[PDB]
Amino acid sequence: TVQSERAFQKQPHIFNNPKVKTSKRTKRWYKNAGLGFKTPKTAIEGSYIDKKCPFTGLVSIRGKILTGTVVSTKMHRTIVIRRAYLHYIPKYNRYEKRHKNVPVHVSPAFRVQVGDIVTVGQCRPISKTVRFNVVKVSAA
Amino acid sequence: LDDTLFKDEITTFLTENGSQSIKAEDEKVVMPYVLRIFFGRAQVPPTSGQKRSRKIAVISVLPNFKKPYINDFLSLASERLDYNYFFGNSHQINSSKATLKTIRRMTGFVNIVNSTLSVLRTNFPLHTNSVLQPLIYSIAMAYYVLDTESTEEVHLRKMASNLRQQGLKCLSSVFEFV
Amino acid sequence: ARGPKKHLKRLAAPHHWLLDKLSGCYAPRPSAGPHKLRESLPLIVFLRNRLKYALNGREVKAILMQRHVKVDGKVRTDTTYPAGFMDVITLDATNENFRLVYDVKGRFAVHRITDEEASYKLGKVKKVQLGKKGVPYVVTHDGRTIRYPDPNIKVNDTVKIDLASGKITDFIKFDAGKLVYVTGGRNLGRIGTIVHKERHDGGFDLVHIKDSLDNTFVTRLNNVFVIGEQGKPYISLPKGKGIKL
Amino acid sequence: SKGRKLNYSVQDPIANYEAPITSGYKWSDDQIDEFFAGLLGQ
Amino acid sequence: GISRDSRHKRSATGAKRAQFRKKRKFELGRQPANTKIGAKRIHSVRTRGGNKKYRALRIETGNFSWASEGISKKTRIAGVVYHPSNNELVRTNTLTKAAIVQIDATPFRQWFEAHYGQTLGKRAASAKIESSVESQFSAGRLYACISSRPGQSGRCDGYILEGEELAFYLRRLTAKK
Amino acid sequence: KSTSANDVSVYQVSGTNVSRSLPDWIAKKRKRQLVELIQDFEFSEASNKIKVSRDGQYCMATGTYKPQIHVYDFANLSLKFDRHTDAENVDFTILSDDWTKSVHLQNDRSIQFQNKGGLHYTTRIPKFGRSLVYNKVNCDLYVGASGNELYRLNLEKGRFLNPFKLDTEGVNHVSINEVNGLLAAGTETNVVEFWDPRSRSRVSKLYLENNIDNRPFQVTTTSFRNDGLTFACGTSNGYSYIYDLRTSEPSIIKDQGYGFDIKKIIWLDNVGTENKIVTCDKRIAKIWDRLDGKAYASMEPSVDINDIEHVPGTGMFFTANESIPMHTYYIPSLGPSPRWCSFLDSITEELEEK
Amino acid sequence: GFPMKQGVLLPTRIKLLLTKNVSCYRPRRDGERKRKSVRGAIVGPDLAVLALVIVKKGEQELEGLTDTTVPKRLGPKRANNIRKFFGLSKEDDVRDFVIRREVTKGEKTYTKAPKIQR
RNA sequence: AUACAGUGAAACUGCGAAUGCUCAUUAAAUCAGUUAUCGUUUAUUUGAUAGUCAUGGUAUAACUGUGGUAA
RNA sequence: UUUGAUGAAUAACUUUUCGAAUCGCAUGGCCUUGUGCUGGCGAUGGUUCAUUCAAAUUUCUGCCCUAUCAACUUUCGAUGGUAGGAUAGUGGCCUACCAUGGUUUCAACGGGUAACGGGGAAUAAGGGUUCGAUUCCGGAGAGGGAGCCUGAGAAACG
Repeated sequence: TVQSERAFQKQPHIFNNPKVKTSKRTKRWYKNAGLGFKTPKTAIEGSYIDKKCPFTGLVSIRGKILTGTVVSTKMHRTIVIRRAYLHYIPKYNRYEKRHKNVPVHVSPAFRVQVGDIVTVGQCRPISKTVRFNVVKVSAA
Repeated sequence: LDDTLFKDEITTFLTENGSQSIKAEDEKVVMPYVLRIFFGRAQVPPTSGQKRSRKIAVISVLPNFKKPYINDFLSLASERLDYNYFFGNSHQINSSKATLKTIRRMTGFVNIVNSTLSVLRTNFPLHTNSVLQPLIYSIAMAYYVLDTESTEEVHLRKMASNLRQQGLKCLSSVFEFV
Repeated sequence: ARGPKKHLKRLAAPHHWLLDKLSGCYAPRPSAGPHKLRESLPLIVFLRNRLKYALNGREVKAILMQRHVKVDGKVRTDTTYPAGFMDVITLDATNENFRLVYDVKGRFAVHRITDEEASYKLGKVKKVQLGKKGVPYVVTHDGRTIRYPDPNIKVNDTVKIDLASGKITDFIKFDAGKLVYVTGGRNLGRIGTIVHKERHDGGFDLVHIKDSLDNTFVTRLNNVFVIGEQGKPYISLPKGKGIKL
Repeated sequence: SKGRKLNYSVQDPIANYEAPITSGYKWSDDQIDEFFAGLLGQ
Repeated sequence: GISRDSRHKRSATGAKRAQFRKKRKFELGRQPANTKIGAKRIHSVRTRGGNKKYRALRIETGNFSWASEGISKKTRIAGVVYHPSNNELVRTNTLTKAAIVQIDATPFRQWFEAHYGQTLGKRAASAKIESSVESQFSAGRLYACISSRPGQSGRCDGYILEGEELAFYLRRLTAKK
Repeated sequence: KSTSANDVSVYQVSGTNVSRSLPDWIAKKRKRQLVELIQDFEFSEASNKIKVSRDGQYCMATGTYKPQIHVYDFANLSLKFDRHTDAENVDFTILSDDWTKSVHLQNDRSIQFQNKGGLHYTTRIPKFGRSLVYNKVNCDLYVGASGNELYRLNLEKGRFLNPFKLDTEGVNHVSINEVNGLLAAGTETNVVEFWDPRSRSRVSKLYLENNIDNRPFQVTTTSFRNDGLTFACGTSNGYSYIYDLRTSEPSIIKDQGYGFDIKKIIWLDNVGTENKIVTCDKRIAKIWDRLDGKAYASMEPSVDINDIEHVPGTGMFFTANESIPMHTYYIPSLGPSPRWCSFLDSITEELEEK
Repeated sequence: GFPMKQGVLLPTRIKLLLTKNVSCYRPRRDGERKRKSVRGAIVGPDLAVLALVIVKKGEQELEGLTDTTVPKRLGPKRANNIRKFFGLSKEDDVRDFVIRREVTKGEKTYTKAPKIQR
């Protein structure tokens, strides 16, 4: 069920007129990111309502573009990706591995499981601890 | 009568079947007073944004009373107006009074009748001696000035032309409407 | 603190004035104005330090409101009017003009300018936009907001404006193979033809530029000003061609 | 939870804020107990 | 005072940090206007800069629209029947954004019958308006969704519900009834 | 100061000057651009609640925007002081007879405490409250919330000692008689429950009744009497019941005013007239001779009433209202006016000679 | 030393809040609400000076009452005010009918008229 | 100069008055760097920018004078 | 098929905001000589937008000793969703409605740190062996808790 929350979960500023009949019930707005990324047809036909969705919600992706590897996928609509990168210790001149366990909101249009090279982009602050949003998927 | 309390106070009691309505015989008695004050508020020109909203409010308030009541309003409009020379004769008017004041009154009248048709499009009535005589009356002296006046009176010619345009437009719209 | 700041030490002065360090204890703060403060030149520095026309602050105030210095056509009455890069300072009583342009060492430089070349000033077109009543206005780097520009004007352009009326005359669109003037970044002062651009959305648009020693080098697009093609500048540049020996 | 769950614990600022109060009954409690029994239930 | 800092929430690590500074002016949260229904009393607040922000604490009249044909009029509210946030809010009838209200039908039906000539209930194709719509016309009590922040704008704007919206809200009422 | 009724002299000494259909904000602004007794007896948006001290010397009342509390002093006829609040306070009580110790139920599902040193701390109540009464013989702050919760927290400890669960979905009033320290709970399912401390158990459950509409009630008001014997209740159809406690049947019924909810019932003591005060939000308060159910008087404030209270001694009725000046009434046939208000006798002499 | 203020019904000195646009109280710092003591509106047995105004004349010509008459020191500023004073009209100028105030300076006899407002 | 124009105290009004010493110690906190603000605010600077009664009412301060109170 | 061109207001709502009842100088032109019309060159304001000075949050990058510190967070929401209030503005900043989470030996967390500490922050040491000079400390206070008030910018503490 899509509308299972308290209020009518709809995409705002979007009008459908029941007078003139149509093929798909609600003409769903979606704009392009640009920035080298491609819009997904799963979002174009996506019936989900995510105002935090980078394609169908009213959010902007302008700035840093990173990527990461997911470890846990046990929330709703968001995950945590862990990135172990090299760190340099000059007083030993020795390298080490250090992992940032950083979270990111995901869209349901992309299905992501553990073992995913996910490419994300930053946004304006989405929640308390997230400022990233997924755009590109490469699962394994 | 107050301006800052005008609209809100109208919606306070003058709105029908709500809070603080007026009884039948009493409201019948106090028709003329409402008619006079609303004629004054219409005669106030819409030269500002607030006066625009006031005029819009006035015409939106008007059509909710009753058919003889708005007929009485239109009767007072015709009474400010006149058709006596033209309709005691066939088409001639002896007193050649087509002054700028007269045509200004005519244009105000055609403005208010445009307003009332536009608000009560498929519902407003048509009294015989109330609309038909002043309409062709005003159009007749509009064309009379258009014919009998050269271009030396740009003032008369301009607002006689607009008077003609508005009278013809509202005649067409009343034909479409009733 | 509680707000902005109004005093500033000699040592904290920006480099491209080329001052001493102990003329006083506080430096002339630029007025807020048509240029950004971190890249502007105040007239008291221009007429006290560099060209030595005046030598004390009260004296230069006295000349400024003897009303002789004209900046960008108009006259100023500021002791700290923020003159900026590629700008025009004339003077009637010496019958002279000065186009202000950056050097290769990252410092300002006057250019002695004759009357007709001082009649015009270029502007880096920042952006054009549809304002009210559906009319277009174009905004340069220096607060210049001009109604009804060329439709061929895009963002990141360069428009030459005659100053006797404040009106646009000419325009050049940044393309490949242009006479750039580098303004910011690492490599300010090396003027040659560009090579090309790398695009980075969410990021930067780097420009590769090959200068007259046939050396290429990469700079931010925001540091770009446009002059023209190779071998034809619209400005009488000085001797040096942006080359440091 | 936030405040829904009844965290039964002593409160320091309202420990002796109105502790104690003298027993200002105007009754002897005895006939009133018999009376509360002999209320509308009987 | 009432602030909206982050200087009190737990860190993402899950520990309590140190106190930094006395709470400022710009990071302020003002007092929430429980806007009731009644004689419209507006109160102005001077916010940062010279900005004026209005809080109407009571109201009778709101501006409502149909996009069904694109009309919008100022009407008199009647009551509060649903709102997704709080049952107490719905109960005591303190209208908010996204609130579900009963609104008068009289000027709208006046316009409808003065614009079409057809009596409601009891331009032919456009006159075949929705059946629940004309049933609420017969009832004289329409369902509207206030879709404007009242405690920011000091205004009250609403739109009368349409098919799927009205469907879900009717289902909400019938499930809660 | 206005006198309107014929059988009995009302005295709108305070408040609005025009009754209805004139907004005070625009009228005030216009009149200032073109008598009263307490300095600044206003709250400029609306008022909610009033309770006067048993010392008869302070008057403390809450106000709505910039939700605050005003404490007025009769020894100076002005604001003793003003104090802002976190949120729109719903209902309060005064612990000691002085103005100092106060504590109240607050709209954000919480409570606050106040002293002469300002404020003592807040505690979130588990669910959305309705009313708070303090049992005085042993310190027991007890709150009826919505649902079936009568939280009873003592002040010997500060702990939430015990909730009284109830067989209800909605509670809307709580009260107590000071002699008969029984918790009386009026719940809008047409039901009243009676509980007793040291037992923590139900003493009774009753008050199922009927109106002409046969709809379920909303049991709005409950109140005691100084007898420690008779209680009264009031229902959303504007229907009041005076019950002797020994009978389940209504001793007195009062179909008053219009079907708006009766919102405050307060009895009053005069040696001749032991009477009753029934007020609703249809801008009327009613003064009934209790013994025969005879409505002796009625005051028409012409704005919505938010609360009513009387001076304990004699004479004035302070009404908290939706309008700007919350106001009050001096009834002469009720009696004189107390220790800070003694010459209204004279001024009503000139308005009666008027 | 304390004054009489209209409105407070008590024959006793009271500590009220006193404001900008009211009587009896002339604040230093602009616009605030200060706490000040004023003697209440009911005249009692403790007052020292009472201010009364003659309204209707009686039987006696009293010297400092009836015989004395100050002239108004100042005069009008506005042209329409001059019109209202003298019974003038829109057309005649008031430059000739402006009030002429004569001053001396040793033996020099100078005189003045105000600048006409509006 | 028969309205004044020099000068000017008291006051209206505009703006500034948001650039003072003493006491307490935090390791992503701070600070330095680097972003973003298609997510905000801005007195001032400069630049543009609005066809939609030969003149309407007020008031004060000051001044005059009369007073109070130990203040 | 290319060389080149074009795009990709309505309905109302409201305390009206407005569209200058303000200072410096033209003296002409025309005849209706009214002193009529007409007019030009300098100041103070106002509508909006840009720009400037600022400010707010914010990405990421970096700082000691210690596991004789392995637990920590939901005991102010801890993590996230949805809705709303609030704020100039996002955001659990706050409340409902919920889901039950997050950090962690890559040692989280915790402890001590003399943290008058450090920052190539700072001009440097125009040759003292590392040393000078400047700058940021960071916050709070202005009898003491509590509350309020203007201004662009204050939680001003004369």
